[PDB]
Amino acid sequence: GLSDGEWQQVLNVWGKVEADIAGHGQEVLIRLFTGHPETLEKFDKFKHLKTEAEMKASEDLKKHGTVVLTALGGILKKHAAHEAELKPLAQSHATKHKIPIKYLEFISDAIIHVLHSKHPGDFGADAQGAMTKALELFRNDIAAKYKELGFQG
Amino acid sequence: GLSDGEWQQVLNVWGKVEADIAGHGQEVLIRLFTGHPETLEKFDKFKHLKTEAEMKASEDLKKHGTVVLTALGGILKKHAAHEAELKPLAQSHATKHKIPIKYLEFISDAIIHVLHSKHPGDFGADAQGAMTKALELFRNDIAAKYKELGFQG
Ligand code: HEM
Ligand code: HEM
Ligand SMILES: [O]
Ligand SMILES: [O]
Ligand SMILES: [Zn+2]
Ligand SMILES: [Zn+2]
Ligand SMILES: [Zn+2]
Ligand SMILES: [Zn+2]
Ligand SMILES: [Zn+2]
Repeated sequence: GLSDGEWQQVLNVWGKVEADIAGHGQEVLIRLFTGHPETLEKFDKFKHLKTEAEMKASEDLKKHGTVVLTALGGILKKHAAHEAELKPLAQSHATKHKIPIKYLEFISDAIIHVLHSKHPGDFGADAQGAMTKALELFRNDIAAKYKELGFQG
Repeated sequence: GLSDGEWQQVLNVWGKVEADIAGHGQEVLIRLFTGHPETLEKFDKFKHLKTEAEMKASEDLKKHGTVVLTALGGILKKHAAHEAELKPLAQSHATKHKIPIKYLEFISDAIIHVLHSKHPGDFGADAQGAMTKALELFRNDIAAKYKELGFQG
């Protein structure tokens, strides 16, 4: 995994990419296509491009480069944001409050029953099934953080 | 995982929880503490509370319940948002263009070499190690979506 600090280094480095996204995008696809010519074969738009000079002159290659780095930036920002909520809760619950992972299942069951009780209009058998799965996914993600911090279970 | 429909049921339910004029956080913790007395022992603030009346009378238990539901809401929203940016890329790259994970590794290496080239001062061995790990995490998350769609690495 990455620490708090490492995710912030990644987002700071991505700040630099985003500052010249056109140039960064072009150079990434030129590097990909010159380093690994086989990757060209996936692209109807580009598979006939032979040289770095031909690639630097391609307006469509520059546009596609921007699209790739924009999408990757969005995915890394959302990954980092999830980790940023997750890690502090795992860290406090595992190292300070000393909560075993199994207790997260008990509070998950309690949250489901209180939602059902208080909001039955908003929370049917479908919503309850979906919420049960969502809280299991949450527990799996905290459990992964627990493992990194030296707790299994 | 959850379908797009299931995630929206969960996020819609959580919209209502966040709206709650009367916090149901207290009732969650009372239900947790009455069903699992072991969990009560982990709270220095509350482990002495014996009766539902003592629990219902606790100012700090009411406050803490709200804190729990706010944090869980935020973590589920960011989990859903990560899946939502991941899934469309996995969909197109797995089922239509059939991009192998090794080609995602090639573009990952290409991004690293362009960053090194353009930012020799701005991007040291630590920043490079952090970025290399972040792109591997991205590839692992896409690979997991590939598996769900029936496309191999
Ligand atoms: C960080 C890695 C990658 C990102 C973020 C990314 C992102 C995108 C995005 C946002 C699109 C446009 C929407 C779509 O059709 O799905 C796209 C299209 C495409 N990607 Fe990727 N991609 C990546 C890696 C790759 C690699 C390594 C290849 C091939 C070796 C590839 C081949 C394609 C192709 C063929 C298209 C369709 C292009 C067209 O419109 O003609 N992608 N990619
Ligand atoms: C959905 C599950 C949970 C969420 C979202 C959650 C959230 C929080 C938050 C936001 C805090 C305050 C900041 C912090 O120390 O991290 C906190 C504190 C705490 N949590 Fe949890 N928690 C959860 C489950 C549990 C469970 C199951 C236990 C115990 C059985 C527990 C015990 C504690 C304790 C002892 C504290 C310190 C309370 C204080 O004295 O102020 N948590 N929790
Ligand atoms: O791409
Ligand atoms: O908590
Ligand atoms: Zn991710
Ligand atoms: Zn409520
Ligand atoms: Zn309510
Ligand atoms: Zn119990
Ligand atoms: Zn998660």
